[PDB]
Amino acid sequence: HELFLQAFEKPTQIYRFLRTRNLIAPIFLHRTLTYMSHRNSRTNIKRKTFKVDDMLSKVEKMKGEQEVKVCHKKRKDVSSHMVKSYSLKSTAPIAKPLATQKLRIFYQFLYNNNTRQQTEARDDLHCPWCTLNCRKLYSLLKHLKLCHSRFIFNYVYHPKGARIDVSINECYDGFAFSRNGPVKRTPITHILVCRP
Amino acid sequence: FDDAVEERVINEEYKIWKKNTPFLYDLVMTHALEWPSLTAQWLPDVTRPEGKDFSIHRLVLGTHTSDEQNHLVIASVQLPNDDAQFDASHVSGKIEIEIKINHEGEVNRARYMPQNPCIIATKTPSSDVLVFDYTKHPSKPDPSGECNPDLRLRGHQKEGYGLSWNPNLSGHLLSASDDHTICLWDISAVPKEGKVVDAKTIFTGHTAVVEDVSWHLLHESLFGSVADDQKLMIWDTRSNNTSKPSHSVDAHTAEVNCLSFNPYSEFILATGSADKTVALWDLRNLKLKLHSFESHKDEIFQVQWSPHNETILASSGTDRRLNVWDLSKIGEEQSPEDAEDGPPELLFIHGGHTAKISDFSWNPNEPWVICSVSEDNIMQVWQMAENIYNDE
Ligand SMILES: [Zn+2]
Repeated sequence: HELFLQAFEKPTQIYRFLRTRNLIAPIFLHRTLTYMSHRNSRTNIKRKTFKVDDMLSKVEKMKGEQEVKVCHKKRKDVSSHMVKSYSLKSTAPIAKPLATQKLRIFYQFLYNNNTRQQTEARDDLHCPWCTLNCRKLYSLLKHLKLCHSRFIFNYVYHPKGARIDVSINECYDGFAFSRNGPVKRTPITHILVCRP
Repeated sequence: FDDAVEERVINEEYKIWKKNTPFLYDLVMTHALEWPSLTAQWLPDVTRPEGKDFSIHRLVLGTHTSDEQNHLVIASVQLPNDDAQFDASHVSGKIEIEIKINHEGEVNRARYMPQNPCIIATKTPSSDVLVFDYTKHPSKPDPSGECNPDLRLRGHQKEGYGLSWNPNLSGHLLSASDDHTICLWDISAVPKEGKVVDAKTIFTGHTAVVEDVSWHLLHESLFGSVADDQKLMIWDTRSNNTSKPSHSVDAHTAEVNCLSFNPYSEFILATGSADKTVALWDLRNLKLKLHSFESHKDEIFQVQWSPHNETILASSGTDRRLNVWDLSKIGEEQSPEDAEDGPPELLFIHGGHTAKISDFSWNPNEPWVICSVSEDNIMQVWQMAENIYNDE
């Protein structure tokens, strides 16, 4: 029965909302992720050969081959002009001269432990929530698991077959807060990553 | 009230970032400073204790208070050694204040003297620029609040942020201010007793607020300045005209906020503007802009070259992200999928900050380690996943 949207839909929208938002300003390049490695088509060998002084010569050749009283200061927020808050060809424009066979993966949706609605996106390993093409099956699972933690993804193989069991995560919720100017905090360190 | 929505949307994205940090970094340390800092500068020294699983790195931080006493801070960062692992979420001693010196106003910028890194210049909200020797003050502060700047330097009528010590000339310090002037102090000779020092020279070129100022790295007589002029100026101390610079470049389409000279090239420098782009300049021919680094979604306030790599550059602004650029990557062929993420020149995006990044510093001892401080009081000591820049 379509009561499934009472568990789902809300997250599906949060992720659709963020799809438009994250396209505009990223938190990271997908290509920089260790599991998304393949997205980057390019390499790093061009660097030990690269000499920044040789750049002008090239640009020249290119151009040649053309014939409470809280005042919001711009740098800080001290606690018209200077926004006041109370609550009690020119070089100038942009220059870029040196630039210029199909698998089916089934998604079984679980709601109130049992009851499964199964949607298939033979569209390869494309992310049902953020449209992104994960290209590789290992990547898709990591992508889903980490970029869509409002859900719980469990991979089941079968020769028919392959399926991702999607459930609703039950343990969701240095963050952001309503601050006027400077704020006193309780000092505390945290090591999020540390690789040998 | 879209700003109240913007808050949750930020935190949903901070969660996503967190969750993926293991796949983007070799290191992430996140620390909430008691009071936020408007400055960050990795000190050049390293303590490498005998048979320990880490090294001691020090930072020149500062405060910004809401009706409280301000300090010139020196904290210590414990960074793991290559063989060693160690993971925490502090109860252990990893990041902690070593010295807290009394400061009269919020520290705009704090920069050490390359020649003697015990000497730290500071940009204060009050007109005057102060110089402190951290060895000359106690490690535990005076509760009187009594700030005794080792030297006071007058010449500016307003506060500013640009601050530069001449590497090749000891004691030569430059300041940029909202008063359109650049002041030049020489403390080397003329150290004496007399606590107040008046500027040797004052550069009255710019037509708006002077955002930044930096010396050139090989010529002791050359320096650059950027203002809300939308211009970059190349000055020669040697010249007698303090109103006309050697060159006045129409650098950007908006307020230029920062400049940084390449430590490997005697020609290359970069500029960060409000125009959301980083511009690349060659001193040899200033009539041509070499390239415009596009990706920032808002004003850029800090542009800094990587000490360890000639082609690596980083920028931080009001889009809460810090971008890392590789010039060797400029105009590389990308797959449509590859292109999707960003220009080839864009190497990395640091999405760990939930607020505007005030300053950042590249660690001079550990390649690819960066310290980025934001207004939300957070200080991150991060280092991107080696696979991003390394090839097997
Ligand atoms: Zn997705």
